[PDB]
Amino acid sequence: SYDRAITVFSPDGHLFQVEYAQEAVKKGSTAVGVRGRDIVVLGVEKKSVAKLQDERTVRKICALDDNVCMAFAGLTADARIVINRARVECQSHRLTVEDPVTVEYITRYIASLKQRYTQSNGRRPFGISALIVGFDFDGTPRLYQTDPSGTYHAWKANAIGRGAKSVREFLEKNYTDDAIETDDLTIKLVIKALLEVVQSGGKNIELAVMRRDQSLKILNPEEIEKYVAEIEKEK
Amino acid sequence: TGYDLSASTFSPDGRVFQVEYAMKAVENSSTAIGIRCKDGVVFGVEKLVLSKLYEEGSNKRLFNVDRHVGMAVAGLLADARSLADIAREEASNFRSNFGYNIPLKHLADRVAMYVHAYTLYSAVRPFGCSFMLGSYSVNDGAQLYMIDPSGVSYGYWGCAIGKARQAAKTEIEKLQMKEMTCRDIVKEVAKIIYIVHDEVKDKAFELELSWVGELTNGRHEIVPKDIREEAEKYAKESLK
Amino acid sequence: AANQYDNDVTVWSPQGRIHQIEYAMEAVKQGSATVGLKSKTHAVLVALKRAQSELAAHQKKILHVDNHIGISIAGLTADARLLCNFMRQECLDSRFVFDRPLPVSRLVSLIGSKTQIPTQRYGRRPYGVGLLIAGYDDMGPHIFQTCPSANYFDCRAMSIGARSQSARTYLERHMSEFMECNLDELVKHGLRALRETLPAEQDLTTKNVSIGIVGKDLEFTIYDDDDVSPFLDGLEER
Amino acid sequence: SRGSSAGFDRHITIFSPEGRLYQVEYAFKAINQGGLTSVAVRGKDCAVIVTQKKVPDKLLDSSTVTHLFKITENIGCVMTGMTADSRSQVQRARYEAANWKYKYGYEIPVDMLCKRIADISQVYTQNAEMRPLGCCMILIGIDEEQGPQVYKCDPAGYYCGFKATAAGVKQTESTSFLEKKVKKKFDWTFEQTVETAITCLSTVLSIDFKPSEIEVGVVTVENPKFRILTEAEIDAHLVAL
Amino acid sequence: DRGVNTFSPEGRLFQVEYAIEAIKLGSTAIGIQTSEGVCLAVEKRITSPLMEPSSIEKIVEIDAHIGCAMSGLIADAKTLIDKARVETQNHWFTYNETMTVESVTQAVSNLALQFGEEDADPGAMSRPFGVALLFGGVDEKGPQLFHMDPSGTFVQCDARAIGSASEGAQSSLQEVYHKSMTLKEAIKSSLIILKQVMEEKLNATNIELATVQPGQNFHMFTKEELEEVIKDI
Amino acid sequence: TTTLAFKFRHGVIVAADSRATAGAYIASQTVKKVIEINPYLLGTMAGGAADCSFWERLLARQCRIYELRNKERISVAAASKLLANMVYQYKGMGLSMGTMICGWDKRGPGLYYVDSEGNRISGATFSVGSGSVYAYGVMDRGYSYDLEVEQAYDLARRAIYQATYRDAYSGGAVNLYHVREDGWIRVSSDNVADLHEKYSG
Amino acid sequence: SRRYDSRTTIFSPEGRLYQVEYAMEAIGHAGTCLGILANDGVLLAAERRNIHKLLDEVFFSEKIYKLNEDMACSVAGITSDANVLTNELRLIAQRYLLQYQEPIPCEQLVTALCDIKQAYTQFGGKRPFGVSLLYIGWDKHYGFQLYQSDPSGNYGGWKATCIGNNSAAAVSMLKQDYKEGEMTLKSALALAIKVLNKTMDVSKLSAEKVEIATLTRENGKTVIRVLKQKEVEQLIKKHEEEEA
Amino acid sequence: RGYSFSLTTFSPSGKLVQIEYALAAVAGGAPSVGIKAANGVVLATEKKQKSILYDERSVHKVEPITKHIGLVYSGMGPDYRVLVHRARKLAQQYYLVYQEPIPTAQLVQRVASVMQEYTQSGGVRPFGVSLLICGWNEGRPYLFQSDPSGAYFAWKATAMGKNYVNGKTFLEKRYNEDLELEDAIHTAILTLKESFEGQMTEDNIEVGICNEAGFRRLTPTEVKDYLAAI
Repeated sequence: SYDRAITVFSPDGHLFQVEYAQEAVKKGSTAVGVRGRDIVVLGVEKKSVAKLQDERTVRKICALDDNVCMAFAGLTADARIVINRARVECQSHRLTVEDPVTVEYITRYIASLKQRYTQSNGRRPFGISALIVGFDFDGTPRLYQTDPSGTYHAWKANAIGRGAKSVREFLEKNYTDDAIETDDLTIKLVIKALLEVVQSGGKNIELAVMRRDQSLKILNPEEIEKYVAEIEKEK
Repeated sequence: TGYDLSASTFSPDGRVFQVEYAMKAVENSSTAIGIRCKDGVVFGVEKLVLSKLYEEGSNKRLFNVDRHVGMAVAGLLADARSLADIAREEASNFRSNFGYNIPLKHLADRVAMYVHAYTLYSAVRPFGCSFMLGSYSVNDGAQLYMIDPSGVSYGYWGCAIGKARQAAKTEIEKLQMKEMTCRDIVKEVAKIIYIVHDEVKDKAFELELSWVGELTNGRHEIVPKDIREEAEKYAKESLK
Repeated sequence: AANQYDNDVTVWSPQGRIHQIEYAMEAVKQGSATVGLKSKTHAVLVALKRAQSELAAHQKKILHVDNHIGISIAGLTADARLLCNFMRQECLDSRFVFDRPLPVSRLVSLIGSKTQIPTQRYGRRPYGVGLLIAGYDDMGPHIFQTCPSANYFDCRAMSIGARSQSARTYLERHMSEFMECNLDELVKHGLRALRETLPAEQDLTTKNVSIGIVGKDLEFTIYDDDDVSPFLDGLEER
Repeated sequence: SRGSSAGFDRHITIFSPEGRLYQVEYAFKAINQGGLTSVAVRGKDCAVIVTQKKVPDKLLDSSTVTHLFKITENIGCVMTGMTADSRSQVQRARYEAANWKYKYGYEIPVDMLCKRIADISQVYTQNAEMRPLGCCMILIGIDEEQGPQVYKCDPAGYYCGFKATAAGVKQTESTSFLEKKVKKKFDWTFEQTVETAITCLSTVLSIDFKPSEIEVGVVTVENPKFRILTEAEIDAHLVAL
Repeated sequence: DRGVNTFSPEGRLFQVEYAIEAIKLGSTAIGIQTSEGVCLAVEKRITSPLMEPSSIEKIVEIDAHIGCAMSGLIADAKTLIDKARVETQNHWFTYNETMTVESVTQAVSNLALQFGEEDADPGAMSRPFGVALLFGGVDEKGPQLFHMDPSGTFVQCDARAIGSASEGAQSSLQEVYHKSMTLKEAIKSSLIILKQVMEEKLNATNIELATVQPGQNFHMFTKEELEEVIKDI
Repeated sequence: TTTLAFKFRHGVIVAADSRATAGAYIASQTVKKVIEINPYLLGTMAGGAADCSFWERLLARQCRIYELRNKERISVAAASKLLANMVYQYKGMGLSMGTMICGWDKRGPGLYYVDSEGNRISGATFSVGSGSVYAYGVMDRGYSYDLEVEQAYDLARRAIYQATYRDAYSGGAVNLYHVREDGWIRVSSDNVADLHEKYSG
Repeated sequence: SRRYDSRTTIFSPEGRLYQVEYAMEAIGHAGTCLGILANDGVLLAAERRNIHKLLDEVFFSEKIYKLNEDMACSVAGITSDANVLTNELRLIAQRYLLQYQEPIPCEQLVTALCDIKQAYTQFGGKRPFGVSLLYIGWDKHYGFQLYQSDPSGNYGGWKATCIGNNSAAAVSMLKQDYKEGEMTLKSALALAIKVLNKTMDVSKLSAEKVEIATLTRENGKTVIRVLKQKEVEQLIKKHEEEEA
Repeated sequence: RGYSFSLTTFSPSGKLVQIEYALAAVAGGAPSVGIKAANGVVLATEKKQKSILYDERSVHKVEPITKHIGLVYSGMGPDYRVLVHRARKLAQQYYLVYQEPIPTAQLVQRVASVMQEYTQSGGVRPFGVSLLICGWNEGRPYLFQSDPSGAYFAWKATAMGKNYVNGKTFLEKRYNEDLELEDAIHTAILTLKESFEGQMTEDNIEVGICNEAGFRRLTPTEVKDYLAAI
């Protein structure tokens, strides 16, 4: 019943609560994805450094139903609500039209949801930002990146984590046509892109791949290790 | 620091400032006197006609409510008109509910606790309108009451609210109060209104009267219209 | 610190002032100028329409509400349209239930009780629009200024809007030729009352002037860009 | 943690440092505004009521101005607060009296009426967004079991159960006079109450009243109906001094 | 601070005159009503070149014969574009006909100045919709475009510019339009976008143009049509 | 009413009659009992003349909202499914309808059957209506998937010709539709009498 | 009024949440109760309030709360709030049973509580639940497992993490001592009294001023023991001699 | 109407500012002792009014919760009366659903549950009454104390109100685990006798015991009786 208008226009058209959510996604993990023309691939910042973690419940890589899956970046507990409501309405859109639900529609639902929390009475618009990847009825490995202002863009790298302005300018530099193959050059580009920032994949990185509406497979320390090795060998 | 601006906050000496700021908000508005006598209550309201563009009765300030009680109001006409129409709804619920025609003491206590219970919350402002009632049933006596924005309601004889109530209370006190038969005091009301109006500057004192009496049998009329050319002949008692 | 009467349709300035619903009266002083008046037979409305663009319909002011109870807004426009969907809808509701024309006085009084509620309660701005409603009920064709302070006026020949005080002081000293002066010579007498609020250089063109006529044996009729051209005369050089 | 205020201590009914929520004693100072002053008399068989009442200008109707309200056929009351907040409080007390008689059979006895209006005054001074309304309810009444009683709930909700305590203006001088004039007879029968009831007023504020300005409301064990007295019988009561 | 339903010591609301800002922020869109259609264009301001430019929706078709062109705080319009199309098919449903443009523009602009802190159920709005847009549409009256504000004020327009280029492009558009389409208003409007140019010489990747012509329903232009026009300048 | 629809290797024929009874007195001899919700799908009506007209009218609204909202042609299973949702959540309220939802989409010829009880089944062929089982008989004698266009048209004309000849609550005219990968077209507005003289019975 | 609200649900200009990280500093004032899992079951190891005689009997303590037959939880921070929420989450556990006839695999429960506690920090204008409580449990799906949550909302599998003060005595030392493969729960008790033997002002670490509780099983059903008195006087003389 | 925002909040130190102020308002309250004893408890308190003017049989501080559970306070006056109202209502919900008098522990669960949401939930300030509980509940008596935070602890003896450090230290000195009947009353009387501000009047103290037959207030002829036996 709390009805104070929080998200209000200040002077010079600046909607301060949303830009405060922009630092709130600037102070998270370092998520990254590549649309690799037959495959899609993610990667964020490993964990920290497991030591005493459980790797099963440190998942920045989340699955929506089977094909679309997202990597949030920021506040890591307001995200899980958006995961749950994405899964719920995604099952409702399996109820009505009965498709392998298109990635455009669910990312419009996420962006419309966060924009509906930039409007309602006193509820602090989210500090998350997504990487909605996936497929559709005919291949088309579309990636989407949302925003706490509820603006989604259909771009192809969108490194939107914490130290990821360097990663997206690197991915601006080093993604033209060399990653059109099956998986190896794409995943090599991702693990090269996150090994720009931190350190070896035996403690830090973790990834996930998705191939043609089957087999959302994560990569155990093995995958990350291999990737790192390949990257080092190439460089 | 800043114990003002909210009706739910007291002063450090117990004085809710949103009420006394509403009280001066009727002290910057014109007078409306009401004089009780044995055959009923006579109202008279000062008018402060701004331009020639407003016609006669541009804003009613002698409303009526229940076909016998009246509404000489003082302050903001929006707020006074609001509680006038819910007083109409209140006597509507009494006559519909209990059948018997509403005695005025219960209506003044009811509207009084309405406008009082409306000054206990920071989610509302107080009203900015003093106003008075008045009627008589065949066995009631000429009951009139007056209600502040604080919500207190007193029975009076000759109460006067408005800007020049500091002047107006003196002549009503020196007028013989109890035993005259209301027609003369309709005439005598103009003497009070012409004394308390101390300008000629663009306000024109174009007054207005209404009463309830044995010439009315528990009703209201703007005067009928003849004392407006008979009590107008009490000029030069304010010019000499 | 500076002005603690800014959290403020609940508060009172210490003299008498409610401190922003008179400031809504400022917010209709800022709006565009208009003028309505009444005869013994039929009341008229005249409005000049501001063109703050390339060119436009110039944000059409006078509105059809009714079945002879027409209005003339000034101030905000979306809030005006909300208030005339209210006034419109319950005027049609009085067409529905009682099956008579809703009288103009009860119309303007109950909107005077509808725009009075947000002046009362908390965190709700007043309806910042100054209506200049005009209609022909059973007796003579009334005309009501109402205000965002919820205090209407049973007036004749009122002008509200930007520098409309000069139009009033023309129109105050020309009341003697009202209660006569039929439609052809009445609306000329209103346009030369409107042709003082203009910045001393400008024709009442056919573009910006939209008027409305209501009264005996005629519907509230809107004269737009074309139909105002048979009303033509004056100089005033004003 | 004494002057380290948590902001709105003197604005909202919340706890300041060292306790002492700064609204109820700001509401206690509200009941001294103007001041028309009641004293409570207890009789081993008659709870008399006294208060002073001043008309300003001989233009008020003196019958209509009063404090002296009647709750029911057995309970009277008198209140000395700000008279705006008085009738909002006495109407709820009439409401809970008639609601008690409709809901639980017998007519309400005087104590838990004052408990109940003390409790709604508590929920005024517990929740925010409402001011604790400044009037205290000296209210008397007789039940079948015990003697006549008298009570006063404050604007904080602390009803006590008094032998005879009246609060208005000059509360301390009055209760000092009554304390000095009750230790003579702790049994305290005094049905006539001629040297106690009015003399508290005439010894506190020294007017030695004519029978106009004083309102007296008695209840007796022989006649439990609440009676407001007139200038005849209070005039005999005054010439008995 | 102060709340949303308060008037400013200038004369207006706070949140409305603050909602006129964040229209200077955001991309620029223009529209020209002609005698045989209405053309809309927007330079949707792509940030990076690593990416896909044909999913920044700034020309959105309300119905087959109403297309809008928003700017400013993008994606705040989607609730009132949703109300525009739901109201459109409600009109066609209950009345079995087409619409005007002042009925959709009448219906959307009622939702602009409709907010508040303490009101009915919390599905209401807190801030005003900080998105200025204009409905290019064809009617049985004529082709026309209705420029809205965030204040709920909507006006008839035949040549209107929004966005950051609301002064220089509007003053340039003030002197170059009087007559009719005859195929060259769409080529003398991207010329105004050619003067506006921020990052790139207005190729068929960074501007979206769509016309609404009375013969057809609408035409969101594809790439080879756009670069067919850009080759002619 | 006697509608009929059957798919084959060129789209699907949807045919229907044109009478509308009122118990025993009959209102019209020319009723458009095929709703054209867009130029890619159709939809029929089989009783409760305001119920079926309102719910395929409202289906046309909802499917047009889907066209605007997700910028794609609606799949036919979506339209039949949401129809079955709304008239399912008015089940038991005396609602009585029944329809084909035919139309080409990106997977197939379509032809779902949705009624008041909420069956919502796919099909190869159907004929819903008052009598209508007559249509079943004659249609299922001459139906094969390997038909060309012309004897499919004659299969529909003879099919609901006999289904309007034998039944009482049917007749009037016959309109016929053959939707495929361009949208519906109209191929007939013939009445029963010209079919009777055309085919000698 | 908008002058009066504390405005809890506001992002900082640095992007963080003011009322949330004030709860994180509320944990460091009062908080103990590490938890160790093994190949065998899981234990809490806890501290009471002070030395103050004047305490007759706790059935369970004010620290370890029973939730199902196979789960338990321990509590840091403000003890008035968490009591409420643990009864709240206890309701959640039982209604999963009512919906599924399963003993509620504990990650479902931690997810549910973290969703409602996130809902109190999301909107409503209220203060967040100032408790970083943690959970132990078992399901047939996974092994013995403990989860740990905080007033922000996120959580995790936190195999040996302690909460409250001294994060280094309790817990950085644990991430140099815990053998992740095998642990052999008696030696987990030994490591627990090692860490609590370092994080205390006193050597009197008997069950007057400690509260250790284990979760084990026999033949399938889980057993939650609160480790009654004399077992603590056993383990406190298990040094005899040195620990560091 | 209403606020729907919590006025109790976290300090930048990381603690509740309103609750420590509530314990200050408790600590400025009237002193009250409570002694758990081997068969039954005693909960004494101090009723000093302003003058010798009031009815000391009118208001109570010992008052039961409907079966065998009395509760005595120290601090704010009428917030206590609200907690008695809520406590009696919760005990009668429990009695109408489970058909036994409520266990004391569960009543302290629910009273501490209702005192928690006044540390939250819309403009309400916390109560500032740390009342303490008694009760016989089967076999052995219980005793508790619900702080205005919402915590609760069971023990053998306590004090509260003014100078309660002297009460806790003094009861820590003189307590035995078998000390059972009227000797507890004795030391309770000489815990209030420690300060009292003077002369130890029987009308200014009242005690309540839970002697395995329901909580009952003590008549004023019984306290003065042991005040004669000092």
